[PDB]
Parts: sequence; C-alpha cells; structure tokens
Amino acid sequence: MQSTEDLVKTFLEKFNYEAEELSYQSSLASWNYNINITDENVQKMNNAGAKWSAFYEEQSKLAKTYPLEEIQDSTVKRQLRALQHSGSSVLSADKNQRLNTILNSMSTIYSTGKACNPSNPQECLLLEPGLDDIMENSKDYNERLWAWEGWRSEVGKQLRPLYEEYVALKNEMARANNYEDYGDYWRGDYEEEWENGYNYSRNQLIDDVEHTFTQIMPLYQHLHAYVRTKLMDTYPSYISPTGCLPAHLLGDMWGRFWTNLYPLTVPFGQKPNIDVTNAMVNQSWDARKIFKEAEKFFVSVGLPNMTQEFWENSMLTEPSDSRKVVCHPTAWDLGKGDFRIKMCTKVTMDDFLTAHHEMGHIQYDMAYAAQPFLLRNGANEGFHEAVGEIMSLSAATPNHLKNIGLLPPSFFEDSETEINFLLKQALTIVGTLPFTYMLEKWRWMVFKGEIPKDQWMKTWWEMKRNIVGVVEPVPHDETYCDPASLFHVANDYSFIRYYTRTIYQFQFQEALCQIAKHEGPLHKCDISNSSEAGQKLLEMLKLGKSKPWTYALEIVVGAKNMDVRPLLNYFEPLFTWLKEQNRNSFVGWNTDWSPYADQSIKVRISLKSALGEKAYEWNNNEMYLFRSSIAYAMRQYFSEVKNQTIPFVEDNVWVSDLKPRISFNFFVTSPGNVSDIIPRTEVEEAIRMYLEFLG
Amino acid sequence: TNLCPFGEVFNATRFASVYAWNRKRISNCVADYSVLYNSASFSTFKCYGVSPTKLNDLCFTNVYADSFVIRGDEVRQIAPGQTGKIADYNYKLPDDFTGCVIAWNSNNLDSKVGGNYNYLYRLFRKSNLKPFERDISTEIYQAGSTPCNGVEGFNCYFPLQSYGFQPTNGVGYQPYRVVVLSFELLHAPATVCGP
Ligand SMILES: *[C@@H]1O[C@H](CO)[C@@H](O)[C@H](O)[C@H]1NC(C)=O
Ligand SMILES: [Zn+2]
Repeated sequence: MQSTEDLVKTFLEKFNYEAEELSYQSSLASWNYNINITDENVQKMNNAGAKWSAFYEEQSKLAKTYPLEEIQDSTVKRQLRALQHSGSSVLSADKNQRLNTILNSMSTIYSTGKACNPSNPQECLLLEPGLDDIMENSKDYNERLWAWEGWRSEVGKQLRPLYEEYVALKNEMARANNYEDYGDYWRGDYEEEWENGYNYSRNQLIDDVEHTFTQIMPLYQHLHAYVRTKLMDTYPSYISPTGCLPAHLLGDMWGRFWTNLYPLTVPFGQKPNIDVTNAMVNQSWDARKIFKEAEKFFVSVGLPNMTQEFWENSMLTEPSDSRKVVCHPTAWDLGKGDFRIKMCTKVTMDDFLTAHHEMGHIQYDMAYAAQPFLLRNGANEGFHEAVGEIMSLSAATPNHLKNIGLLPPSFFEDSETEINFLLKQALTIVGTLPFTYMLEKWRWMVFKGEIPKDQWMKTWWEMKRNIVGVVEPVPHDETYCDPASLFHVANDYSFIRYYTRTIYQFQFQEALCQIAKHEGPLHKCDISNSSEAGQKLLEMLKLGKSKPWTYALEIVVGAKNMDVRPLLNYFEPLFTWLKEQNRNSFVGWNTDWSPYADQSIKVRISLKSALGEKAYEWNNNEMYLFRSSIAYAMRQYFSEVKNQTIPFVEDNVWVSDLKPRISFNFFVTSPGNVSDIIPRTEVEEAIRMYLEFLG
Repeated sequence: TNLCPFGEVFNATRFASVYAWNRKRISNCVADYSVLYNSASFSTFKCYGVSPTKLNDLCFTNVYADSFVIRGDEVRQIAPGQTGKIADYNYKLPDDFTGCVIAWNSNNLDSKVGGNYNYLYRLFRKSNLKPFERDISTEIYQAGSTPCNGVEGFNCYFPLQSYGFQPTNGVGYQPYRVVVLSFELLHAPATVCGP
C-alpha cells in the first residue's frame, strides 16, 4: 500500500540524518588536521573518513535495491541516482586496492620525485618549489630545457607503467558501471535526463566542447602569433616565426598558463598595471579588513552576511606559533551550518581578490544548504569555481577599487593599460583553453582505446602541435608519459572542469551586468551595489543540484547551453588590437617545424622482404642497437678527429618522426647537455667513417 | 505570597527531549510575568490568544509549562498550524492554542566538543500527533510490508533519533531550550492570577 518512491523517501530521510553527522565528523577531523598538522590528527582524519566512507558504501548498496524506474518525482530521483552510483565499488578486493596502490604511488612519485641538474648531480630539485621556480621565473633557454626534459624523464617515465595499468583498471571499473569507458564515466557529470528540453547527453559534451573551441581558435591564433613575435626579442636563436612554440618557454612546467610570460610579452611595459598592495599596507589594512570589506561587497549585491560562527572558527591568518598548517587556499562547507575559509592571508592584491573568490564559494555553499544532503553541491563540476571567479572580476575593477578607497578619486584608465590588463587576462584565461581542451581529448581517446599504448606520446605531441601550437624541444618515445607530469593527470582529476568553468564565468558575468545596467566594455563592469543582480544570481545558488545544470544556467543567462560568445565579447578589445599587431606577422603555426629538425638526419630502413614479415622488420630494440651504433661512431669521431674523450650513449641519440619498421629521423646531443646538439654534417662525417641517409 | 515556581522550569540544569517533553502543572500561586517578557535572555516570546502585556491582569485555573529542547531550525514548528518532524511527530500545538512559546539559544549548555547525543527526537510515526499528545513509544517503525520482529532492518527503522550538538554548528543546528506556557480557564476555581 506504500509506493516504492514513498519507501525511498523514508529511506533517504534515514540516510540524510546520519550522513549529515558522519560527514561533519570527517570534515571536522580533516579541518583540525589542515589547521594543525600532527601525527594523531592524521589518523583522526583517516578514521572519521573511513567511517564516513564505509557508511556511504553501505547505503549505496541498499540504494540499488530500489528500482529507479518506479519513481516519478524528480527531486527524489536525483538523490538515488547520486547514491546508487557505486564508483570503484564494482571491482574485486584484489583489483580495488591494486588500483589504490597505483593511485597512491603516482601521487608520491609526483610529490617526491626530483630532477637533478646535469651540471651538478648533487643538486636534485623537486617540482615545488624547485622546478616551478625555474619554469615560472627563468628566461634561460638551456636552464628551462633541462628542467622541462628532466622532470619528464626522471619522474615522467616512472608513471608510464603505472598509468597503463591505471587506464586498464579505471576502464574495467567504468564498464562494470554500464559506461563506455573512464572518459565516458567522467562525462556523466554533465549528463542529465530531465523530462524534456533541459536534458543533456554525454556525447553532447564532446560536440559542445569542439564547437566552442573552433570559436576560440581565431582568438587563440592571434594571441599565439603575438606571443611568438614578442618572445623572439626574448629568445632569439631558438624560435622560428612560422613553426610552433617550444614547450619549455611558456611560463610553467607544462604551458598550462602563459601568465608568467607577461614581462616578456607586455604590450606597453612603460605603464604598470593596477596593484593595490602598497595602498593597503599604508592604510593599515589587515586580514580581517580584507574579509570584512569582502563581506560588505556581497551584502551590497543582496547576499547575506557571513555567519558569526565563520568569524570565530575560520583560520584567516598563519599561526604565529609552532603550528604547521596546510594553507593552499580553500573554502570549507563542513555541514550543519558550519562554513569557514582556511587561508594564509597576506596583505596583497592577489590575496585580496582570492578572498572574494573563496567567499563566493561560501555564499554558494550557504545558499543550497536548504537542499537535501545529496543535493548540496554545484549544478555541475564547473559552477563553483565559476561563481567565485566572477566575484574577483568585479572586485579587481578600477571602479570598485575607487569606491573602497584603494584607488584615489583622481583615477583615469588610459587606452594602453586595459590592453595590458586584457592580455594578462588572456595569457591566463585564453592561453589555458587549448591546453585544457587537448589534455581531456587525449585522455578521452586513451580511455576509449582510440590511441594504442605504442603511440600514446606520438599522438600526444601531434595534437600539441596541431591544437595548441606547441612543439617538443626533444622527441619523446613511448617510455615517456608527459601527460602524467601534470598534477590533475597523475592524481585522477578531471580537467574539463577548468574548460567549462571558463565559459561559465563570462556567461554569468555578461548576464549579471546587463541586470546592473552596465554600459561600456565588459571588462569594466562591476556588480557592486546591485541587488537585482545578486538576487537573480541567488536564485541559481539556491537550486544547487536539485535541478539540471541546463535549468540552473538558464535562470541566469537565459540560455540552456555553453555560449563562448560572452568570452569572445570580453576579449574583443584585445582581439581587435592583436590583429593590427599581427598584420606583418604569421597568424598560425606550421606543425612540421621543430627545434631539432634543423640538424636531424632522415633515415629509411631497408625492407629486405614484404612488409608484414617479422623475420627482420626492425622494432624497438633494433632501434636500441642503432642508437648505440651511432653513439659508438660519435665516440670514435671526437676521439680520433678532435682528441676528445666524450661518452656518448643511446640516450644521446634522439629519434623523431618514427614510423615503426620503415622510417625515422635522428640527431645527437652531447652528454649532460641536451641543449648542445651536435652539428649534422659533423655527425654525417662520423657515419661515413664507419639503410638510407638522404645525402 | 506563593510565587509560581518558574525558576525550576526555566533555570533547570537539564531539559527533556521533545519526544518525551516534560510538563509541570502550576496552580494556586502568584505569577510575575514581568520576569519573563522583560528578560532579554529569550530569542522567541511569541504569544497566542494571550498577549505578553495584559497578562498580570488575568486569572487562569491552571498553567502548564511544557519545556523541551529542539534545534534552532525547528523552533518555528512550535506554533499553531505548523508542519514538520517536531510538530507532526514530537510536540503539536492546537490550532486554537492560547498561550506563549518561549525559546532561547543554549549552545552554552547543551552542546559539547565531540558531540552531545543525549537529546532525542522521533523521526518516524504512523500518524501525526494530536494536540498536546505525547508519544514515548519505542516500537520499530515498519515502512514496508514485512514485519520488523522488533529488530532494525530493511524498511524497518528505529523511530527515535539523537541530535548532534557540537558547539561549532551553525545557529540553525544549535540547541534551543523551548518553554511553552499553556493557560487554562475552566469550570474551576481560577487558581493562578499574579498581580
Ligand atoms: C535563574 O536564576 C537566577 C539566579 O540563580 C535568577 O536571577 C534568574 O531570575 C532565574 N531565572 C528564571 C527564569 O527564573
Ligand atoms: Zn576556489
């Protein structure tokens, strides 16, 4: 006499009240660890986390008992769909912890792996802060080369065997969950089956990402062409005005953001951009003044004040005493009305705008706090960091800084400073989209099985050249796993999170400013003192995950899908300026070019029998003897012609454009100096003294 | 001059859980209501039928003081015509209720580090409570069609749940001590007046 939906509603009310408490104990144990790192707080975190996990997996199996088909209510269907999702609960105890063994291994190898300087083997540098300091600050071609190649050789090669068993187990897990692959498993974040109209497919995410990207590529090419022209003045002798950009000159280890190339590509370095760090320390600004003035910004747009529990339990300063703390900035929704922010706040402009960003996460958390426990999250995986970023966009404006006293009433922004601002934004916002687009498409192909493991790197670099316009400084065979050199890849983190969020920011931003009656360019808007904008924004923040993200997006923008047009509208003043700066330039890259094809030797392997006969048919270790044979020829050459004892090894012979069993190119570098490529005719001389060679 | 013992109800060191809400009958005494409404200690002093003022001028044949502890989110349910886990299953006030509902924050007293789980509330019941009815039942609630046999199981849940009272919760989840004064005028001698 009681319907199944009535049985699951009773079951969910039974789940909600202990899940809300067990999740509060796990976060409180994790919070006390993050603000006080000890050896008994780690176990308290691991104990409460294991108790919270074991309870969730227990209810997750009892949730599959209820058929999702016989439930016509919609808000209740979402809690089951989120609870009936096993995850890795579908695998054997053998395969599960072997999978956990790989993920833990890939994390420590990433966080503890080092790269040693070829000039001093005793100077072995970690990524943070060692290698990142080099890749984010240095302008030396060779210094960035050994750090770029070293990180991917010493540490990246160790992740290749781990990532191969990783892809196999995660796909094996996803297929048991009735998914296509692990990439299709990730794309279920955006999948929606509502009644009609507000639906969303998983294959549709593939189509929408590609459609938006070809609308971004025009803006990216002129930015790529401009940065290429400006780095010629920084790196002459190393880049060609027609080919791709070397991977180790893009501002960081992977080229994720081009922000650190701003001093080299500044449009008008004569004029500095707006920095309010000095204006704050002269005004006696402290950590509480930053958050209280950030609090007055959200209440000015119609959002509630911060809780008093937020001002007593949050840690907004680094402890003065002996207390090691994690203070990578995070916003915490512990539950039961407990919201705090953990941050080593300094009196700087960057820490000023991140405060508005992390407080934006808090306002989002407090809004959907009235929803059931299984619906207390963003509409999709990109709404949270997008809502926080539109707060810093309006807070960093000259209009807002003019109102809070950090910039004088005698302020006027000229034509050049906004070109400086929009480019520094483009190096961070526009420069990461092709990198974010290609990394996920690569992992989507690998999970799907479209790219075999014997061509993982050969395809990875073909798309960096074609999609991102970035070329390897040295060729990487199938012993490298360069994608795994990123934090999000070696730690099982989805990366399309940062691509859709970027589209979601300016989609929200343009819609909120038209409500605020903003006139002029979009990068000049400020939603401050606009109640009708924040309350319209608060309408979506209340929904959380109770409604499909196409519905939640339409409540704010008036459209149910990703629209890149607001993003291109945000950078139109710069896109208009880059085109006139690129008239006498090349817009685009030639995929053929490389920093080493200038001195490499084409080689055509002799097919002494029909192709397809493994009688001889050179393979990987026949290439090993070849690279050792040329290494021997280079040893005799320098010793007999130059009286120089130089220990060439197979690792000095780099093979590129390798088509197995048929053809390849190769060049030679000096030991300990991958920057020093041996001249080609000097190498061809060593081969003549001791297949086809084209010349 | 027998003043009504309001100190034993309000200043009590420990209150009862709402599913077993405690009631004390106050009779043939002198009630000063000035100590109650003129006090800034209470966050909620909503009165129905009666008024906060014009209360030392009336005479009732009894006065009942229902005292209990709920969360801050559920204090709004202590009112005529309200719906919720407290009003439906724990403590229901009639539609024509004549009296005062008094509540105040007690994070100082009823919350503890690690958790305070001594306060309980009924989560499941076959039907809604009638006004001023108390249910201290402990039978296993059967939501489905199979008998529970007195043990917790699938679609068979224990009806009474505990509150999680840590001092770090938001005020919505913090403990609130509630006192409900009901005024009684009958065919009776009109015990309690108060100048
Ligand atoms: C509680 O006791 C204090 C003294 O112990 C007294 O001043 C106060 O009036 C009492 N409150 C009530 C409501 O009886
Ligand atoms: Zn954030």
